Amino acid sequence: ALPEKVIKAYTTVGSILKTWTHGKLPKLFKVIPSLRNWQDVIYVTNPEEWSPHVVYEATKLFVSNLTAKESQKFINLILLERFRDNIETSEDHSLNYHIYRAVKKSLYKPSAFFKGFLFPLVETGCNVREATIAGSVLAKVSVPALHSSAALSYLLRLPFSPPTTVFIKILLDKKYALPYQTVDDCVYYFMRFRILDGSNGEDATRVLPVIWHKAFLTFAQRYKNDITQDQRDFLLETVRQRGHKDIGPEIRRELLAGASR
Amino acid sequence: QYDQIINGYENYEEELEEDEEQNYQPFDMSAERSDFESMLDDFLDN
Repeated sequence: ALPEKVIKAYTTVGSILKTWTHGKLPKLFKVIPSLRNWQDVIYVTNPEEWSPHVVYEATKLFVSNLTAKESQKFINLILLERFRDNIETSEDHSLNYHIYRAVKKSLYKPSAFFKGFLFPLVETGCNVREATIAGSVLAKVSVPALHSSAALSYLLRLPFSPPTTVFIKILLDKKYALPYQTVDDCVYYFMRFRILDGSNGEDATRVLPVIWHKAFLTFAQRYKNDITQDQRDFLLETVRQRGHKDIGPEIRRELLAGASR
Repeated sequence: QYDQIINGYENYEEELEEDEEQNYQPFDMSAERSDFESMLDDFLDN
């Protein structure tokens, strides 16, 4: 257990943080990232009762002063939870703009964001509104092609869900250069929703949302020249079996306009 | 490059496990910055 001087001091800073909106953060709060056991002390400040102002400033403070591994824990244990809590309990299921900007700031350490925020989110019942808000952050902030690609590969290997597909589409829309292994993962992903006349899983017949088709189309526009002829044929077949009324022809068109790598 | 980083992503949960297994320390006041208690004091005196 903690020294009672610690508990007493950081219980009070905790109360200050409930209503803090401007000025300098309490000095004792600003030394927390300089502490080895910052996790033990931070909890005493009662993070879930911090003002949204403090969430923002704390995110700046902690993400830029902790190591990536440590940042990742902050992002996950505090930022992510606040993001979800606030969206679920608000009357219009919107995110307070301070928290919103906190999530943008956390993308400055893209690896701590993907491991601390995004992957836990899509793997723990992310809903469509959560993916739409977090997705808009991901769309607006530049991320290194390398980390972007690696996150795309990770999401493509996950089981299907519409919110995951939202993020997949966002990362495709970045239209960054992709390592050929991520291109391959994209092909394998869209492929796996086709019907193989023997063994099929749910993906072959499940209903596909419009967002899956826009993702397919996006991948087709940007990356038509980076796939093999074999891969082009699997995707053209995917569009034949699973294509969409309006988007399907566009996808086919883009796929046929591509030259093999 | 990509080789390095994709493996860190695929096993991110395992790496968190291993990092905690290695670097966890219980709270110790004498293991933190030596002005700590002094700062705690100036504060509890407003």
